[PDB]
Amino acid sequence: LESIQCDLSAFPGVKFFRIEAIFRPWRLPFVIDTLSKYGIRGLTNTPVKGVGVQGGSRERYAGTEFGPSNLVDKEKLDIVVSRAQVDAVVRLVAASAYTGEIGDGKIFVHPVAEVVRIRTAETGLEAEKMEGGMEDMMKKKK
Amino acid sequence: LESIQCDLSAFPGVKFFRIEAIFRPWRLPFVIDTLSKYGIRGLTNTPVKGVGVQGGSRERYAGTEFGPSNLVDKEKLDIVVSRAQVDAVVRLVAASAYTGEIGDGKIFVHPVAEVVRIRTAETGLEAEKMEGGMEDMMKKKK
Amino acid sequence: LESIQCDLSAFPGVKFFRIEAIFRPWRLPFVIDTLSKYGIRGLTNTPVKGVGVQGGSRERYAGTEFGPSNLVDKEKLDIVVSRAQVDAVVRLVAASAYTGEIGDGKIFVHPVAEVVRIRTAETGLEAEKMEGGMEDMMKKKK
Amino acid sequence: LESIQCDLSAFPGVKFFRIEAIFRPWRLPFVIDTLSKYGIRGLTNTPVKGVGVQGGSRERYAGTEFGPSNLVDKEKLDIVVSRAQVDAVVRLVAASAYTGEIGDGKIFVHPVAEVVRIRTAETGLEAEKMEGGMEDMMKKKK
Amino acid sequence: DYRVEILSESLPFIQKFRGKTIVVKYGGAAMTSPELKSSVVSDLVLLACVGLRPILVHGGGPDINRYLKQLNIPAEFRDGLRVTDATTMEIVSMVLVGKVNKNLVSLINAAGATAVGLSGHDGRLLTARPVPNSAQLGFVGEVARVDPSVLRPLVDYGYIPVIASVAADDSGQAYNINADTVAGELAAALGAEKLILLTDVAGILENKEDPSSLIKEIDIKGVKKMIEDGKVAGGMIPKVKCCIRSLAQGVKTASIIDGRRQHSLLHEIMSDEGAGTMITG
Amino acid sequence: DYRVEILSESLPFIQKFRGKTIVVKYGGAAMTSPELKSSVVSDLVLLACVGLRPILVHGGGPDINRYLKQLNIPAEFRDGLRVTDATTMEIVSMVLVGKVNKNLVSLINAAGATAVGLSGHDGRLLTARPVPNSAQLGFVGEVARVDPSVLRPLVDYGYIPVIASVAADDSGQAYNINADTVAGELAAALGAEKLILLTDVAGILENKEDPSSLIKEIDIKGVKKMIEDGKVAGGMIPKVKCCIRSLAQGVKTASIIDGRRQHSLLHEIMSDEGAGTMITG
Amino acid sequence: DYRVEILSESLPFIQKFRGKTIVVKYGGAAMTSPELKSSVVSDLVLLACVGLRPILVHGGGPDINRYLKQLNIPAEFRDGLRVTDATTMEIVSMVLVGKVNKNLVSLINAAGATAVGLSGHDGRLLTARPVPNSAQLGFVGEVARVDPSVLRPLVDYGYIPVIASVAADDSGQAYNINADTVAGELAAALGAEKLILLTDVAGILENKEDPSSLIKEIDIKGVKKMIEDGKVAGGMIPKVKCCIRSLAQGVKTASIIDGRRQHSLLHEIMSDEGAGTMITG
Amino acid sequence: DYRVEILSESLPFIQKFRGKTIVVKYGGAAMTSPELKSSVVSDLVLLACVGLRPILVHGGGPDINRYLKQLNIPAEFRDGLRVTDATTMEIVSMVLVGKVNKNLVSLINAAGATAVGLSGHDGRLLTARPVPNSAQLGFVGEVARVDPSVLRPLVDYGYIPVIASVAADDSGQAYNINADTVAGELAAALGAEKLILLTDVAGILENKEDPSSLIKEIDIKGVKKMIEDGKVAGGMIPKVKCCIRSLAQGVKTASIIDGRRQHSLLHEIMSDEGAGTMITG
Ligand SMILES: Nc1ncnc2c1ncn2[C@@H]1O[C@H](COP(=O)(O)OP(=O)(O)OP(=O)(O)O)[C@@H](O)[C@H]1O
Ligand SMILES: Nc1ncnc2c1ncn2[C@@H]1O[C@H](COP(=O)(O)OP(=O)(O)OP(=O)(O)O)[C@@H](O)[C@H]1O
Ligand SMILES: Nc1ncnc2c1ncn2[C@@H]1O[C@H](COP(=O)(O)OP(=O)(O)OP(=O)(O)O)[C@@H](O)[C@H]1O
Ligand SMILES: Nc1ncnc2c1ncn2[C@@H]1O[C@H](COP(=O)(O)OP(=O)(O)OP(=O)(O)O)[C@@H](O)[C@H]1O
Ligand SMILES: Nc1ncnc2c1ncn2[C@@H]1O[C@H](COP(=O)(O)OP(=O)(O)O)[C@@H](O)[C@H]1O
Ligand SMILES: Nc1ncnc2c1ncn2[C@@H]1O[C@H](COP(=O)(O)OP(=O)(O)O)[C@@H](O)[C@H]1O
Ligand SMILES: CC(=O)N[C@@H](CCC(=O)OP(=O)(O)O)C(=O)O
Ligand SMILES: CC(=O)N[C@@H](CCC(=O)OP(=O)(O)O)C(=O)O
Ligand SMILES: CC(=O)N[C@@H](CCC(=O)O)C(=O)O
Ligand SMILES: CC(=O)N[C@@H](CCC(=O)O)C(=O)O
Ligand SMILES: NC(=[NH2+])NCCC[C@H](N)C(=O)O
Ligand SMILES: NC(=[NH2+])NCCC[C@H](N)C(=O)O
Ligand SMILES: NC(=[NH2+])NCCC[C@H](N)C(=O)O
Ligand SMILES: NC(=[NH2+])NCCC[C@H](N)C(=O)O
Ligand SMILES: NC(=O)CC[C@H](N)C(=O)O
Ligand SMILES: NC(=O)CC[C@H](N)C(=O)O
Ligand SMILES: NC(=O)CC[C@H](N)C(=O)O
Ligand SMILES: NC(=O)CC[C@H](N)C(=O)O
Ligand SMILES: [Mg+2]
Ligand SMILES: [Mg+2]
Ligand SMILES: [Mg+2]
Ligand SMILES: [Mg+2]
Ligand SMILES: [Mg+2]
Ligand SMILES: [Mg+2]
Repeated sequence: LESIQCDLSAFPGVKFFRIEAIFRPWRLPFVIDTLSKYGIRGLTNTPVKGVGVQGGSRERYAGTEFGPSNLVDKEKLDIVVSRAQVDAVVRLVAASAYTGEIGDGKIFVHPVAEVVRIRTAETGLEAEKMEGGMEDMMKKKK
Repeated sequence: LESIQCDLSAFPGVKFFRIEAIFRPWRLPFVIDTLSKYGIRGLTNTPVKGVGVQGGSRERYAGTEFGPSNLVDKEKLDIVVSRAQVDAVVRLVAASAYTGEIGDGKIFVHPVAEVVRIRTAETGLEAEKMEGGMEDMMKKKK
Repeated sequence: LESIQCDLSAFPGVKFFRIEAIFRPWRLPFVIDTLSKYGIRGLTNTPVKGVGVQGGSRERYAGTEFGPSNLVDKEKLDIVVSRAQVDAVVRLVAASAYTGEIGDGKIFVHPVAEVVRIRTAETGLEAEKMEGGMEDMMKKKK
Repeated sequence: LESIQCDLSAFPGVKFFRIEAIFRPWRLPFVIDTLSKYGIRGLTNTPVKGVGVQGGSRERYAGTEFGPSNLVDKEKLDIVVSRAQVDAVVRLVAASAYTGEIGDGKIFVHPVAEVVRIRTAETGLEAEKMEGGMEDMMKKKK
Repeated sequence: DYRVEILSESLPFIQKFRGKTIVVKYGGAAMTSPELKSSVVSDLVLLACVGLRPILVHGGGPDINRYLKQLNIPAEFRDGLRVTDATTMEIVSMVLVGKVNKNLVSLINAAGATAVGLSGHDGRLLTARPVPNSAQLGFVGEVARVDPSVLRPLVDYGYIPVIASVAADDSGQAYNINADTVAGELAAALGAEKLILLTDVAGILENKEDPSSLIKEIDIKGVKKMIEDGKVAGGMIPKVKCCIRSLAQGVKTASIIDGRRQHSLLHEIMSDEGAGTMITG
Repeated sequence: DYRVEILSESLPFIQKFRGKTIVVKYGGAAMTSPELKSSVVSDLVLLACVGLRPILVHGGGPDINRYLKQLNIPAEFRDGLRVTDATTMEIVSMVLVGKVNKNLVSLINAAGATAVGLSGHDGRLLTARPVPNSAQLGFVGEVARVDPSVLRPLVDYGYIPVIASVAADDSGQAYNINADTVAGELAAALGAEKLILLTDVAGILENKEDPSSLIKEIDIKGVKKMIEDGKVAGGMIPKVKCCIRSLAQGVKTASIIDGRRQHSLLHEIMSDEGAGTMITG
Repeated sequence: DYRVEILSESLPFIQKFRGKTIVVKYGGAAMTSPELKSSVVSDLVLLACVGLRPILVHGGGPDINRYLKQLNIPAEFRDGLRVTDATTMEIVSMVLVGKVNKNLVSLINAAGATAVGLSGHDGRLLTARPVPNSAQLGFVGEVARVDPSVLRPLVDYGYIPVIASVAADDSGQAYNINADTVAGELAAALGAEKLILLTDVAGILENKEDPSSLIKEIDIKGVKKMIEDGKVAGGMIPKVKCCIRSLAQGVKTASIIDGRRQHSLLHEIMSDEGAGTMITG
Repeated sequence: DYRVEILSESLPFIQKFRGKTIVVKYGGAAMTSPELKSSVVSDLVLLACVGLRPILVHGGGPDINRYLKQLNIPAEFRDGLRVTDATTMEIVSMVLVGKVNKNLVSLINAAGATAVGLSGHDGRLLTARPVPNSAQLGFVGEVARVDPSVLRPLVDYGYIPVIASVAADDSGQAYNINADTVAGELAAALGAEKLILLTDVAGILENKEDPSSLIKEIDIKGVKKMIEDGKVAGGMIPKVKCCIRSLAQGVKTASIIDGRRQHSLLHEIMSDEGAGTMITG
């Protein structure tokens, strides 16, 4: 878990990816804090509902058990980062959301072409970079 | 409709795509059931609002008629699948959401780089595959 | 601002992109009207919450000041358009959302493979095009 | 006041009198219990409001001070008894309602001609008398 | 371990007054120290958490006196009431509302509860009138009306009210009202179960020179004779008076207790003995 | 006197869990003993007075066994679950609901609070389905649904709910459900802060032979490795499963504590140390 | 086709009692069969859907008697009331609450409505006291108090209440109360429009050996003479008694009808004839 | 007569802002003058009667200075903010809350409406933190949080809130906060339609020397270029900052107007022209 490796080999050239994580609503604050400790502080939350039916088991939410066709509440987090930071971010989310039970969640990684900060008109690397963030923390550690 | 064909030719190499469908809120349960019957049971719903103004006609929701600038309620469904399953899934959603009136909806197909199941740390094909799902049903039919 | 230029050079071949904008909730109607005046009338809104912590400053919403770990309300807008229209659309959103203060927002541009209109089964260029839209307005101006 | 004496000399011949007491609402239960201990257990309560303005002082209820023309809440008790019991009953009520402050209350004594118990059709002395009451308690004390 | 078996033993006491309203007046004179002060707010917050509905009324005469010395303004009391000219009225309102009232609100907020501080002007909670010998006393007020409307939603929302004893007549003129008096009328206005007066003595004393001459319990006829006989005096007069006025309007009990005894408010309610003089009868 | 300075010392503990829901399962030993019985209802009643919102779920296997012996249809158990034919089901519902549940309601009512006893049928609070091993256990149920609607107004009106672990499927057939499981799913259904299980041990030990090897606090990953590594086993593995299932659905904490000790429930909440093994997410 | 024109004809009958409360007591003796039983619940559910507000009170003496035989415990009735020692009380509560009450709740839930089963202990719905000759009868109770608070929110939320006739005194002791008696006091406590008693006879009989000697209508003076004359007897005594007690407290009508006639409850309300003996006068 | 045909002519203006919240800051000149004082409360009271929901935030630097001179601890200012040690803080709270706030409440009450004066401590309406320059200013605060809960029921009951610009941090320390800043953040916290600031100028001029160079209306980008380009400066740059910060958080409009003129507040709302400089998003 602390050593997952995402395959970005169909997207050579691409500088930015979107990590989209879907997990248990009560995990949201632990995930966000973990990411903050490590310098990820640009993220977007959407509450959603979903279905993830494997075989004939049935996941358990609010004491009741949901199967095929029953939407169940989840929290979603979209995090756009630079290629180098992808594996690390995926590992942090996975690790902090984990419980071990079905319905724990899924993470998807998507290619992104451009990033723009509205206040400043910055683009690309300048727009994606956050002062005090993971990148800067590693330079302070170096 | 039952024979739409999506063009994935700008994304050779890519194994996974996200089918994002936006349609009428009261269709949601029929769409989800259709997909379940056919082995698609990993999906994510978000309620949203939108605008789809063609010419000067005006779509009709809750008995009232919405034009430019008026957001109208829709339900969104994100479904990540493997390249082979894309055309089939698009057809099922299209067919079950359809009514014939403006505002019926739009479907977008997006490239996806990686899939991770949090409970197990599985990736790629193992993570995207669902026990009992479309893939397995076709092997049982073979 | 009125001359931002997005970098789409890692996605040669690709015809469609998704402009995903995240900004201040009270801007939503001004942004939507601006886009309507210019012929963008296919868009999707989701209310969301987010975090965009640069350095140690703290953004101010509802009179109170939010820092690391505090989700703050934003409105999101997803707009799928054709390659040619990307820079123009980005500029309109940026310009109309802008205030000058931290938390103004971020815009991301994503590649899209296919577009389908459910009512008609149209695909690609036919599906993405809107009668009366930016494309047609430019032909009427020509 | 342990020795008030009412003047019934304008009503010779009369066997029954109604004692009408108007006092502070919160005294009601203490007055009812005092009467119960001494064998008065036929009585009727009515909540009322009144005015009793002497000179230019102003009685104090619910923290506020009430003068001419301002009704103030009181509880009323009507007790029909036989001639011999009048002075005693009047003394019990006066003593248990008393506080010392203006608005303490007034007692009026009225002549009554007949008493009838509906359940049994008893009249006069039989109708007015209550088993286990003052009269019987004095015979057991004799 | 067994410091739990003693929490258990307090059930009957907590149950007895569950749901009831209790007006507590915090004497300016009992405000001897940042730490005593905070022991009193602790006690209030505990009572609220445990199910009673407490209301704080405060005084502040010494804080006032200190500013009058600083500003070079002479001071006078007659039978426990401060002579109050216009200038002094402004200072009174300044200290009571702007210093004491917010100091207490501020402390409750920091103890994990939430307070709202009001004067009689706020929501027209109190309407004053002059007193017959304003002739002598100046802008000193008697309570003409109490309108507790404004408190209903604050208690509903769970806030603890903290009340300062100044107000205006209908014409809008300010008056200085003795805080014991306000506490007592406010208690009657709310049908409160109890009125509890925290001061700087053990309680009411047989004789004020001797602190072991505490009267443990006394009735109205008894305490009125004490005011005549001359045994209560100065600032203890509007203390006893306001107990009598209050009881007569339906408040079931009234007690006077030492503010500077650690946890005096708690002892008074959560025990049979009590922690000072109780009045009724 | 001192009884008070120690009630004061509980304020922080009372404030920490004010307003929060707490599902407590009462069973086994604690349940036979009358002194532990009324000492457990006293603890519940205190917690409600003090501002927590507690819910009692009870078992009763020993009293069920007594009736089964009387009727010459003696108990049969596999891995801690009772084999339950139709006749036995009727006796189970008779004892749990008609004897234990009401005995507990009855006691709480007489301790100056007010209880409402429910089974899973009542308000459709629980919907059952056959357990994976029906084929051997017969009418033993897993919890398919929890609908807590019926508890909303009862907690609003201030009633203390007391829950018995029987229910039906949609077709209307009764099932016997293990009371730890009901407590755990109910906690998750309400987003409770705590789930507390009164058992007959100290909680979880490093090594089962030594009783001073109590683990005071532990997280999920930690307690899962313990099952894997064998280091706890037996009658404890199911208990620990229902804690895990509960925590993963959002319950903030879950503790297993020694129902044998006087006032165990109070120790667990009103102290840092606690009174058994606590398990966090 | 024209099986609709007969639904139409029932409008006046439905309109007449729209909104009104109706206490129905289901006799233990009318519970002759899984299918009759379910015809009665059907009738209740229909009345609820159609706008009346029905409340079920049940008995269960034969279910009780059957367990007493199995457990080898002797049984006695005096003038329609069961002699009840401590042991028997426990069995009574067990069967009435744990078997009958939940069997009925369970059935209503499965008919597409939702029920909540309560005993008198639950929310302190009933407070019992002994009877003067407990001397002879043991733990048999009279109804001292009815507090219907707990029913208000359940009817508001749309639940159908199902009530079992056991309760406790204030000291917490259980008592066995005849279900007719509970039904009648509960009706008075709610100002119900009707009290309807479903038993195992056509109605009240001129003479109990002859089932065609049904009395169609009778007043209080008349029915009291019947109890004296000796014409009603055993379990029909607390039946007639509870009608009288109820009417005198303001219930407008009371009827006694055959539980085992298909749809007897419906005939009684939705027709002029009725389906047994009606009391008033 | 004609007084009426002109009341009629205000309908459109009254309708436009019906139901909307309006935060008004009262300070400086307008505040000393009694004719402008009562003419400003008259305007507030009219706006509330007519359907707007106004909120008053006040300053009071001149009255604070008077007391500081009296106590020989004279004012010290840097860039418009008062240097505030602990002693000075106490005097600030004393005057703002205990003198100005209540004077204004008192006047409104006497004008036939009803006010409730709050500080930031009350209901925890405001939470402060040290300003970036604490090191020089001492206890001067920036607004860390606004919690408007306590205003919801007061506006529902129809009360007009009057706010004083002091507050505390979470640890319970008092801070002095500039009243323009409080007004601006409060407006944003409520989603108000307007923020209106009574100052001692005509608003914003093209060129500060010429007073007929009034800018009637202007947007953010436009007014930012003005700070950059120097063309307004001085005591106006902070005022304009709090308008910007407010607008960017959703306040629809913000105006700076001439508190010197009679009825300025009415002109600004009940006319197209307005009575100063308006600034839109
Ligand atoms: N292919 C998919 N596309 C879109 N959303 C998905 C997909 N798979 C899962 N999700 C979303 O992720 C959530 C969690 O899925 P879940 O954890 O059930 O995945 P899973 O593959 O079934 O793994 P597990 O077996 O541990 O449950 C779902 O509720 C849904 O919101
Ligand atoms: N280019 C687009 N980008 C983002 N969202 C879109 C786009 N087009 C449509 N949508 C979303 O899809 C919803 C449905 O669009 P709609 O069905 O109106 O599309 P359309 O192209 O106008 O087809 P029709 O003519 O049948 O209405 C919209 O309300 C909006 O949520
Ligand atoms: N890397 C990112 N990934 C996902 N969402 C983001 C990212 N950065 C910003 N957001 C979203 O955009 C919103 C606005 O970000 P914000 O305007 O704070 O960006 P910023 O980079 O900090 O620029 P500024 O310094 O002007 O605040 C956030 O609240 C969040 O919803
Ligand atoms: N003459 C009267 N006729 C009818 N009712 C009266 C009369 N006097 C008093 N009451 C009623 O009795 C109540 C109490 O009277 P109150 O206690 O004011 O008597 P009072 O004559 O003023 O003596 P006190 O000076 O003690 O106040 C009044 O509020 C009113 O209800
Ligand atoms: N018999 C008495 N017993 C106790 N205190 C008395 C008595 N007679 C007068 N006093 C005085 O009355 C004062 C009452 O307090 P007061 O000075 O108004 O303070 P506060 O109202 O702030 O408690 C006591 O400090 C005490 O000095
Ligand atoms: N005059 C009478 N008419 C009808 N039944 C009577 C009469 N006198 C006595 N009974 C008896 O009273 C019984 C009343 O029922 P009871 O045995 O308490 O049953 P339940 O209360 O379960 O309906 C009837 O079964 C019948 O045998
Ligand atoms: C299915 C099943 O096993 N049901 C249990 C319910 C009682 C319980 O769970 O409580 P104790 O801790 O006191 O045993 C039983 O039948 O005995
Ligand atoms: C920190 C700070 O500067 N506080 C001010 C608050 C008064 C105000 O803001 O009002 P005026 O417009 O009448 O000055 C002060 O101390 O004077
Ligand atoms: C009139 C009067 O005595 N007012 C009191 C108010 C404060 C208090 O009661 O402590 C005073 O000292 O001015
Ligand atoms: C005291 C008494 O007779 N109780 C009844 C209760 C049940 C019923 O009424 O059917 C009994 O049979 O025990
Ligand atoms: N002398 C006393 N202070 N007695 C107080 C009585 C104590 C009791 N707890 C009560 O509140 O009524
Ligand atoms: N070892 C324990 N179980 N401790 C429990 C934690 C302490 C605290 N009273 C609580 O309930 O949160
Ligand atoms: N003998 C009878 N049962 N008469 C019943 C009267 C019928 C009528 N429907 C009513 O409810 O009042
Ligand atoms: N110059 C101005 N400030 N004009 C104010 C705009 C006019 C209008 N009365 C309003 O409040 O919206
Ligand atoms: N999403 C993010 O937080 C990106 C952070 C940025 N890569 C940084 O390290 O500075
Ligand atoms: N989104 C999905 O449901 C993917 C299902 C997976 N491709 C399967 O067929 O097993
Ligand atoms: N998202 C959109 O509105 C696309 C509009 C389309 N490109 C047109 O110009 O006709
Ligand atoms: N009002 C009454 O109680 C009258 C009592 C009756 N005179 C008796 O003593 O028996
Ligand atoms: Mg799954
Ligand atoms: Mg459209
Ligand atoms: Mg930011
Ligand atoms: Mg009078
Ligand atoms: Mg004093
Ligand atoms: Mg019977």
